[PDB]
Amino acid sequence: ASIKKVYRGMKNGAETINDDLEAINSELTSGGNVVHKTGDETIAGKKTFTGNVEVNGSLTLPTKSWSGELGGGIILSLRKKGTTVEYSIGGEISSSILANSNLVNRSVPNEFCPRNRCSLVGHMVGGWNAFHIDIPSSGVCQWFGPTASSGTPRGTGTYPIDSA
Amino acid sequence: ASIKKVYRGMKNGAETINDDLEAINSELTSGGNVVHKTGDETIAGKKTFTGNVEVNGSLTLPTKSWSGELGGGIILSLRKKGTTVEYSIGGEISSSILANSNLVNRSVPNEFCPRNRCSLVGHMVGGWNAFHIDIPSSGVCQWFGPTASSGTPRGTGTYPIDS
Amino acid sequence: ASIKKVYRGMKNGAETINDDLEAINSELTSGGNVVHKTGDETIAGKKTFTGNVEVNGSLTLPTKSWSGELGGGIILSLRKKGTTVEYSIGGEISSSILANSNLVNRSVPNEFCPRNRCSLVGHMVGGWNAFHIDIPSSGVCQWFGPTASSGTPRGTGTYPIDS
Amino acid sequence: ASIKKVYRGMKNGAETINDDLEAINSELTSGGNVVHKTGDETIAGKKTFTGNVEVNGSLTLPTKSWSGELGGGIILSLRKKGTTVEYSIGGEISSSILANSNLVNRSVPNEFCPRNRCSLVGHMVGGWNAFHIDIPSSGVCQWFGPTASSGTPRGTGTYPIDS
Amino acid sequence: ASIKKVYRGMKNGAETINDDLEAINSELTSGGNVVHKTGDETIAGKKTFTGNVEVNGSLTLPTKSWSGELGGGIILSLRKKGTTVEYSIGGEISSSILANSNLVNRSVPNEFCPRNRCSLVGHMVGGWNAFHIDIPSSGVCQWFGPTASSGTPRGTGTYPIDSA
Amino acid sequence: ASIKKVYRGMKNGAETINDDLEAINSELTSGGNVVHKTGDETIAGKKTFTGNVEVNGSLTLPTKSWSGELGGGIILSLRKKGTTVEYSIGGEISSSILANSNLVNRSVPNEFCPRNRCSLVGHMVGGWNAFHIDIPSSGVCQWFGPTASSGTPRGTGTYPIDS
Repeated sequence: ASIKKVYRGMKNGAETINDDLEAINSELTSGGNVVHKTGDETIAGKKTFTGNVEVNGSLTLPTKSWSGELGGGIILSLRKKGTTVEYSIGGEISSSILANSNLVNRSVPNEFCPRNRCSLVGHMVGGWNAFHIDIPSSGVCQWFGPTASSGTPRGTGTYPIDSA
Repeated sequence: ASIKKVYRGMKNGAETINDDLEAINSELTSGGNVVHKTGDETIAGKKTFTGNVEVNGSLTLPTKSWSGELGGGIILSLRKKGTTVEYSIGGEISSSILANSNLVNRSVPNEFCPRNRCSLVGHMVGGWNAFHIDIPSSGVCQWFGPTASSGTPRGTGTYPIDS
Repeated sequence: ASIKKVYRGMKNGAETINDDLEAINSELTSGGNVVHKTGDETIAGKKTFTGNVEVNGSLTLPTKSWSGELGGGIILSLRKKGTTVEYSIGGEISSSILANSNLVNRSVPNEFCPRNRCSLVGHMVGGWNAFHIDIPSSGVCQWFGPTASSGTPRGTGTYPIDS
Repeated sequence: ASIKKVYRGMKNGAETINDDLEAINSELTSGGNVVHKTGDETIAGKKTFTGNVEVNGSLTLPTKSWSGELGGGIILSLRKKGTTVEYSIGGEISSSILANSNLVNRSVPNEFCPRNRCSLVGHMVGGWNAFHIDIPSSGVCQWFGPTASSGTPRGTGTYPIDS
Repeated sequence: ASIKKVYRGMKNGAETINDDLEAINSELTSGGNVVHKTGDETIAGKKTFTGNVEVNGSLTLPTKSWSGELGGGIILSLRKKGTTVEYSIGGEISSSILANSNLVNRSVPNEFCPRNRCSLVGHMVGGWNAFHIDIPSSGVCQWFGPTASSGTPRGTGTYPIDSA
Repeated sequence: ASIKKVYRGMKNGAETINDDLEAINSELTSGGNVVHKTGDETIAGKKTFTGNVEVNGSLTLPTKSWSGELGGGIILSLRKKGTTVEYSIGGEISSSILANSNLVNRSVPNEFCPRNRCSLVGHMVGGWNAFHIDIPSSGVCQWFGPTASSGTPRGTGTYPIDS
């Protein structure tokens, strides 16, 4: 709060003191550079909460979305939320994909690439068939399942982006 | 803080200022309408943190639980935590469920229903058998695996609700 | 703020009031026991936010990492983040693991152990083979797949710790 | 210890002499700036031991851990302890790794980097095949096996951090 | 040091003051509970050195030795020193050792066991052949060479004893 | 500390008492024969630590370096640190090295020699070929690969100095 100096032999002393006290008390209820119990405010700086935090409303985190056909007709839908990326496998296998082969049609952007190699467990529509796609630090996904030419790939979950 | 007005020719002014300064200083340490570094306090309003937030304790978010048999002895345990719902597949298959057929025993409530169709990858006890159940915006879960009459379904993970 | 008492007939009164006001005003901008809109600060106590919280930076939660060979050559990488534990299946199956048998090489620590039984769905490299590992409150993992002696286990996701 | 001056014509001399003797004697058993034969203590400075140092409990040095996929599915796990790095090679070759090629997915961080080129000898599961991976001071690891597109590389050992 | 009280009107004051100064001064050179720059001394407690510790003499850590025939004629010799185990592979393969098989004559004792699987690379005399032997935390060693029924396995190195 | 005698009828007593207290108090902070929690100090004698010794700075042991051409173009580089020797194999095979033959250009000096035969496993650049070189206590190294007349031998690790 902007306050005036109080000194000996001051003209309008009581007036100055009152205005200084009112300016300080105004910041105790609303505005200024102080966080309040009421009202919509913006907070800057590294805040460390040693105690337990409870949220009754909604917690908003930075969000970024991406979708593309990795290779052979497999479309992966990604959605970043803080330090966790939510994956969604979809589409239909059009061309024959070899076992332990790289998907070169579309590469995963660097902002979605994890530090450690993550495995995305999926299921093939029709039978008891299972598959997993590995995401390296580079971005070139690999089909770790057997040689397949046709089928429906499905699978939704989460994978970490940070490790060490 | 509740403060008294200071004016020229005020009776007992020294006490008035002292009481006003003490009332303000009391709110600087505890209570009032300001958030303190010490003590348990309740905060209201939209708080936008532009900086980095670090929590050493426990984070609490709105929680709601649901459990019920989807169809043919397949019980799904759901728990919502803000924008992410945790799923758990349990039970044992009693009746015959057709391939690419809808489970009509009990539907998933709207508060647990995602915007887009989510696939829940699971594993059958005994063999290398795998299955996935799709959750549409309607609520009626669909078995996307092949025709089965017996087996133990298992699978635990997380699925998004917004997108 | 450290403030001095104001009384009637006070020697050097003007200075005392000014110093008290300046000390209070200093705490309104930086330091003290109050939380500010700017600067790196540490907050203690149970804080309840009734409104909507928005984070633009990074949210940090208590983190603990663990890695070890559960049994038969299967190495599980666990990383705790608040109330959710992130799992990662890796390694190579060296010795024969029986169907519905307990993994006795290394047990999951109690701090990573969930309240309920969680199924971690995985995939075997080379075929359409799937498997799930159950983790109880004790820590002794169970291989619920068929009797396997060789193969590459893979799988990454998240599982709840509380119920 | 904090002592008081003793001098001729001093007031309450015997008390001051006694208080000083007690203050000094206290530090011969615990605290102050002296290292003792009991107690948990932090010691600063360059301590040069010209004799025999015998550790019966534990000797704990600075430790740091790191793991990453170097390239081609090869995973290197590291633990720095003092002036030595403990390594473990794992994973499985996923794609063609050309003879004498740099592994270009992830480099070894500078804090784990050696002063000179370190040749880490390894073995491929299921045959008599050996290879090596060089860690240069830059941390850009290099494969010195022949061209390989599959297999399971292994090897545990150490390399030094200074020269 | 053991000292006597000094007080006003004390009998034999100068002597007591001197005796105390001497008792205290004695412990600045040897004995008592103080660590000195000379002498053989035993030190209890957690001693954290934040600076540079330079050892010119010897550094002696907890040591233990063990040797045993793991199986198939393969002999492993170990020496634990602190948090590290020094190993040496010897003997001669006497019988058929199947690829990826457990060596089931003798296991490594728990006190020599690592926290994680340790891959000990070795070489067979007289050719270009390499192998490895895994020591898991259980101590049941495993042969990762191919099937072998003869030859001389060798290899010296170290493995660690703990992990976070 | 160097102190002076105190006695009945002494000349300049208060001064001597004070000088003594100051001389003694001085050594509780620095110098004399006491080890302190600060400062660069040299410590003689057998120091046996029964508790946990934690080094946050550096731990420096006796070090010595050596390199030489063992024979046939094979160069061995060594660094002794305490009871451990760090090695690095280099050079290029220049001439025919017979299977199981002694490398007779230069031996490892006695101060770098082990108590027992040490088998140093290595790899040849560009193929899957491995070898080993034995360092006996005499320091006359022995090649345990087959007969070789060319190639690039590599391998970094350690061996111990006593048994």
